[PDB]
Amino acid sequence: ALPSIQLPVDYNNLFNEITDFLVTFKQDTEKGPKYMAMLQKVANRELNSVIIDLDDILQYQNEKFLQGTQADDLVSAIQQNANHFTELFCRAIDNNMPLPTKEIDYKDDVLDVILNQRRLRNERMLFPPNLTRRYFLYFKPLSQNCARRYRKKAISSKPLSVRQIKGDFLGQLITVRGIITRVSDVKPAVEVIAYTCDQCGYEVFQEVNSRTFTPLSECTSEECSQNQTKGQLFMSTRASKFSAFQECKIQELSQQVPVGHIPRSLNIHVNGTLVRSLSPGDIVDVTGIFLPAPYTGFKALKAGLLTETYLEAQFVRQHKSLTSDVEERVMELITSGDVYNRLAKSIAPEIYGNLDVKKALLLLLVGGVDKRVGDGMKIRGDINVCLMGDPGVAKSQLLKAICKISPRGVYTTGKGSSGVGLTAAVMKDPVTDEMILEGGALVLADNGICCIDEFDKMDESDRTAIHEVMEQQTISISKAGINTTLNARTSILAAANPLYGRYNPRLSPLDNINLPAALLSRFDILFLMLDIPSRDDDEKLAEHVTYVHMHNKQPDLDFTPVEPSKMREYIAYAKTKRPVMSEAVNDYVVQAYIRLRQDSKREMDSKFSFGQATPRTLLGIIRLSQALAKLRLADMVDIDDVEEALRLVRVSKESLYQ
Amino acid sequence: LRIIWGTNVSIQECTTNFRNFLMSFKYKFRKILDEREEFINNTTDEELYYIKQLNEMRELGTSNLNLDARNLLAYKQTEDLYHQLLNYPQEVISIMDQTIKDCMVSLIVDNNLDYDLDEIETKFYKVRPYNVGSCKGMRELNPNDIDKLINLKGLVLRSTPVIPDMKVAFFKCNVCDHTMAVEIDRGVIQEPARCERIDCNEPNSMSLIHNRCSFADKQVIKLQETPDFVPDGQTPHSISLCVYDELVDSCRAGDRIEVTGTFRSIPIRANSRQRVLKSLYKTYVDVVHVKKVRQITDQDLAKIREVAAREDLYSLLARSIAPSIYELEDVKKGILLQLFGGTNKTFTKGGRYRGDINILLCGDPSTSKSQILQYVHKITPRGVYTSGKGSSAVGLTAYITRDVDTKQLVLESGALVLSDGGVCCIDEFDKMSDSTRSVLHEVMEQQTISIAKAGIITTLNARSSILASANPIGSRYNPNLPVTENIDLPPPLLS
Ligand SMILES: Nc1ncnc2c1ncn2[C@@H]1O[C@H](COP(=O)(O)OP(=O)(O)OP(=O)(O)O)[C@@H](O)[C@H]1O
Ligand SMILES: Nc1ncnc2c1ncn2[C@@H]1O[C@H](COP(=O)(O)OP(=O)(O)O)[C@@H](O)[C@H]1O
Ligand SMILES: [Mg+2]
Ligand SMILES: [Zn+2]
Ligand SMILES: [Zn+2]
Repeated sequence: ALPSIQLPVDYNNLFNEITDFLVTFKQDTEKGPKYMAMLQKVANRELNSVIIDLDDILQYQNEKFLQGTQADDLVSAIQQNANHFTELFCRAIDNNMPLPTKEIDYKDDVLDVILNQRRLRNERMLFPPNLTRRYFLYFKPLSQNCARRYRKKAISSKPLSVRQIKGDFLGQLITVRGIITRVSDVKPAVEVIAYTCDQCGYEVFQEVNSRTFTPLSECTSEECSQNQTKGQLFMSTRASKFSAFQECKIQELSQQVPVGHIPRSLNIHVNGTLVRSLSPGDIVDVTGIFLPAPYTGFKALKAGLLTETYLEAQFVRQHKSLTSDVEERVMELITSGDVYNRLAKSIAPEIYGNLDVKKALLLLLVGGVDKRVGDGMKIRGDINVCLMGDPGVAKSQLLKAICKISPRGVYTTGKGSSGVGLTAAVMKDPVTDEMILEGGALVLADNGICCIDEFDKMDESDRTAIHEVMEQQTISISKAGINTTLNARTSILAAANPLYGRYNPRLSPLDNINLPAALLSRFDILFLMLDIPSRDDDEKLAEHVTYVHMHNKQPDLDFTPVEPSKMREYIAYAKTKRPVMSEAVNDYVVQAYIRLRQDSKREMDSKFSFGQATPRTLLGIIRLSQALAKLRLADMVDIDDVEEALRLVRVSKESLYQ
Repeated sequence: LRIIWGTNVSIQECTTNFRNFLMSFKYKFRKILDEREEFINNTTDEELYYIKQLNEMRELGTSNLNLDARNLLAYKQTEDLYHQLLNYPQEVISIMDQTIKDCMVSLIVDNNLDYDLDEIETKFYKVRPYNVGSCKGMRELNPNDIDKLINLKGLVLRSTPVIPDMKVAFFKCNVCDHTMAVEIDRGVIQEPARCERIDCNEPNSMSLIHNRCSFADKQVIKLQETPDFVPDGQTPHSISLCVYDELVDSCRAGDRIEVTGTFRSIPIRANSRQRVLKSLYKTYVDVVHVKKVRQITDQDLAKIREVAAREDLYSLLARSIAPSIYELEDVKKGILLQLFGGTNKTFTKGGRYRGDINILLCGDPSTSKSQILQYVHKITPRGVYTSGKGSSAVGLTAYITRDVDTKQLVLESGALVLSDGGVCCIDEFDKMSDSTRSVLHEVMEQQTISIAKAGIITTLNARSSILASANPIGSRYNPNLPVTENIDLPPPLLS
C-alpha cells in the first residue's frame, strides 16, 4: 500500500512549545505577555488581524538558551514548512482566547443572531471552528539585523527574483522582489457552507479546502432519517462564511534579466485583511508561501505530472496635504526671492540656454482661470504651447523633463502606438471577453499636461481629437452604441520637426511644417528654436556637455538647483490659488490689443509674422496673465503682469527670425 | 411574539410603528430632525406630507412610493427600522407591502364612501426606498455586506432584452389529458410523481406544456465605474444589475445612474454536465430604485399668447438665441426664420414641395460661426451637431454594419435621418470628401436616402434643414476675388 518513512519532526513538542511561547514571551525593550495583550484587543471586536514575528520567536528561543534547556528550533520548522503551522497557530490562538472584557455590543450581526438562536433550541431540546473565527493569521519574515545579532543566517527574507525561484523552494516561506503589473477585483471565496433543510433538524455545515466542491443535497439528521422522499438541501448565504480573495501577477525587473532572455512572471494570491495592499505599477518585496496549484480540469492530462504554482502572500514591504510644515515651506521659498527666474532655471539644469522657453514651460505648468459663463458660454484656462525648431537642439529632453514635474501627465509619441485618439468603446480583455469603455490619453490627463512628441508624423485621426479638445474639451466616444461624452480639460505641450530638415529661407512659416494654419492658431504660444552656428556658443556648449562626461555631476555654478519636492509643493499650492481681476486692469488690455491690431494691419510682410492677430490673441493674453499672477501674487492682478505676459508673447513672436 | 427564523424581525411591532409613522409624520418632525437652521415652518409643519401623497395615489390609482431613509430615521420610535432594514431588506419590504395593503382601507372608509376596493384588493403595492446610506463605489465592496441594501453609482453600458422567468409550471397527462399547475420554488421544479386522478393513476405519463405556463419579466444591466473616481494606471470595473417588473426598460444606454439595491452572490458551475461547483462566487445587485445623475398647461398657453402679443417679437428672439454674439444681428434674423420653416405640403399631382431652409455661413477664419452653430443646436428639439471633416462617406445616412455583441446584422441610420423634422448642423463643410458630398445632393433635392446593400433595398426620409459653416483657403477672404475660388465648393452645392 503506502510505505512509511521516519522523519525527525514531531508535532506534539512543537505544539507544546507554541503554547509556552504564547504565554511566556515578554518584550524586553504596557507589561505582561506581548500577544495576550493583542488577543484581548482582538476579543473586543477591534483588531481583525494577528501577525506573528519570527524575531520574537528567536527571542523566546534565546531566552530558553539562557536558561539552557533544549528547544525545537521553531523558526527553522516554520521556514521549511508553513502551511501546517498556520493551522497549529490558529488552534493555539483558539484555545487561549481571552473573554470579552468590555462593550459586548451585539447589534445586527446575522451570524451572531444565528449562533445565539442555536443555543436556546440546542440546550432546551461541534460545528467547524473556522465559522466562529474572525482574525486572520499572517507570518512576518526574519530580519537580517536580528539574524546577524544572533547569527543563525536567514533564508525567508532574502530578496530573490522570479527567475531564481526553483522547484526546490516549494512549500517554504520566501520573499520575492519585483514590480506589480496586474491586480484583479475582490471577490468572495467560500470557507464554510451552510445548508438549510426544510425544517429538518437544522442547517448543516461543510468546509471547503479546494477551489472546487460539490453540494450535499441530502439531509442525514435523526429526524430526517425517515424514509419518505422529501427534498434536497438548499444553500443559505447568510449562515455561510466567506472571505476576500485577490490575485495579482508580479514581473521580473529589467535589471535582473540576463541578456538575450525574456522576463518571467509569478502569481500571487492574497486572502484576508491584507487584500488591496498592492496596486499596479508598484515595486514591492512580497513574502509568502510558495505552493503548487493542482492544474486539474481540462489540459491536465497532457501535462501528467506538471503543475502550476502560486505564492500565498503574508507581508508587503513597498520600497518607496495641508499642514504647518507646507505652510512654512511656501513662506521660506517666498523669502528666498527670485522665484520666477529660479523656478524657470532649475527646470532641467543639464540643458544650458533656452531660458525663455523655460519661463513659458512654467506658465504651462500653472493653469489659467476656467470660468463658466452663464447661458452656456465657457472659456478655457489651459495652456497650448508648441515648440518648433531644427533637429538637434535638445527638442526631446525638454519635453520628457517637464513630464516629471506634474504627476498628471502623459508622454505620447508618433504612430508607433495609438493613444492620442484611442477613445475606443471596445476592449477584448482576456479575463472575461466583454467590452470595456477605454479612454484615450487626452481624456486620461485631466487638469494635467499632455506631452505630444513628434507631432509632425502623427496622423489626422488624432488631429481630429486635438482639434476638438481645444474647441470644447469634451471627447465624443466611439460608435459602439453608448453615445458618451467625457470630460477632457487638458493642456497641450507639442514638439515639432520642420519639413525636410531645418529652417528654409522660404518665407511662410506654413511652408516650414505640415500643420494647418487653423491648428496652429488654437495654440496659445509658438516657439521657434533655430540652430544658428556661432563660434562663441559652440565653445560653451561643448564645455558644458564634456564636463558631464568627465565628472557625472553637473557643472557647479553660482546658480542653485532648488529641491524638486519644493518645486512640486509650490506648483500645487499655486494651482490651488484662485486669482481675481479688476475693471481698471483690463482697460489697458483694450489699448494693447488695438495697438497690436493696428500693427498687424501693416505687419503683413514677406517673411516675418504669422497672418494677423485674432481675438484669440486677446484671450490668450489674459490666460497667460493668469499664470503669472498665480505665480507669486493673489487677489487683483498687477498692471506689470500684463506687461510681462506681453513681453513673453512678443519674444515668442520675434523668435520667427531667430 | 414569534420571530421569522434566522432574523430578529417581527411583524407585530413593525406594522404598528409604520402606521404610527404614516398617520403621525409631517414636515414638522422632518424639520425638527434635520434642524439645519433657516428651516421653513410656514404651514409646512401641518401639511401631513404622507397622507396627502397617500390620498393622491388612491385617487390616481398608481402604486409608486419614494420612502426615504433620513425621513424614516426622523421618528424616534421607528428608528429601530432604520437599522433593521439595512441588514434584512427582503423581510422588512415584505412587511412594507403587507402594511400598504391595508393603508388603502385605512383611508377609503374614513368617510365611508363608495369606492369598490375590489380592484385595490386585486392590485398589489410595493416601495422604492432611496438614499439608504452613504454612497460608495463598486471598488469598495467586501463580502461583509452580502444581502444588505447599498447605494451605487455608475455608467450604463448596455441592456439585454426581456428574459422570461417561470412562476407556475403546467403539466398535462398524455393518457387522461388532465391539467395541473405546480408552483416552483427557487428555480427547482418538483416533478409530479403520478397522475392525481385515482382512476387514471399511471406512472410516467407527464408532459410539460411550455407555452401554457406563467412567466414574469427580467432585465440585466451592465455598469462601469465612473472615470472620476478611478486612480492612476487602472482599468474600470463592472457590475451586473437585476431589474424586475415595472422598472424594466428604464435605463437607456450610456447614461449615468445612481441605484439602490441588495448585494448578492451566487455560485456558478465548474462543469456544464456535472453537479460540481467551484469555490468562488459571483457578485451582483438586485435593484429596487433607479435615479439618473409636451403636455403644455393652459397657463403656458396664456403666457405664450401674451408674449406673442409683443410689439416686436422679431428682435427679442433675435437677441435671445445668441446672447454672447455681439452684432451679427442679420445672421441671427436668418437663423430665427430658419428655425420655424415655411409650411410643408405634398399634393397628389405635383408631389411634395420642400419647406426647409438651408443656410451657409462662410468668411474670415476667426469669426464666431462655430459658437453660433452650437447655440442653435440646443434650441432646436431634435438635431445633430457633427463636423464634416471626416468619418464614413455614408456617416450621415444608413450604414449596414455587423453587430458587435452578436454575429448578426443591424441597420444603423445616420445623422441626416436622425435629424428628421429638425435642423442638422454641419461643421467644417470644406473638408467633406468628394464622394460623400453627392449624398447630401440627394438629401437636398429629394429629401430621401436609398440604401441597397447586403440584400436590403430600402429608402429612408431625411426632410431636415442644413446649417453649415465653412472656412476659406488662406487667412482672409479678399473681396476682389469672387466667392467661388475662396470657398472651394462646387457651384451647384453653393447655389
Ligand atoms: N542647449 C543644449 N544644452 C545641452 N545639450 C544640448 C543642447 N542642445 C542640444 N543638446 C544635445 O542634444 C541632445 C538632446 O537632443 P536630441 O538631439 O537627442 O533630440 P531632438 O532635439 O529631439 O532631436 P531629433 O530630431 O534628432 O530627435 C543631447 O546630445 C544634448 O547634449
Ligand atoms: N463676435 C464675437 N463675439 C464673441 N466672441 C467672439 C466673437 N468673435 C470671436 N470670438 C471669440 O473667438 C473664438 C472663436 O472660436 P470659433 O469661432 O469657435 O472657432 P472657428 O473659427 O473654428 O469657428 C471664441 O472663443 C470667441 O470667444
Ligand atoms: Mg528627439
Ligand atoms: Zn431533513
Ligand atoms: Zn391521467
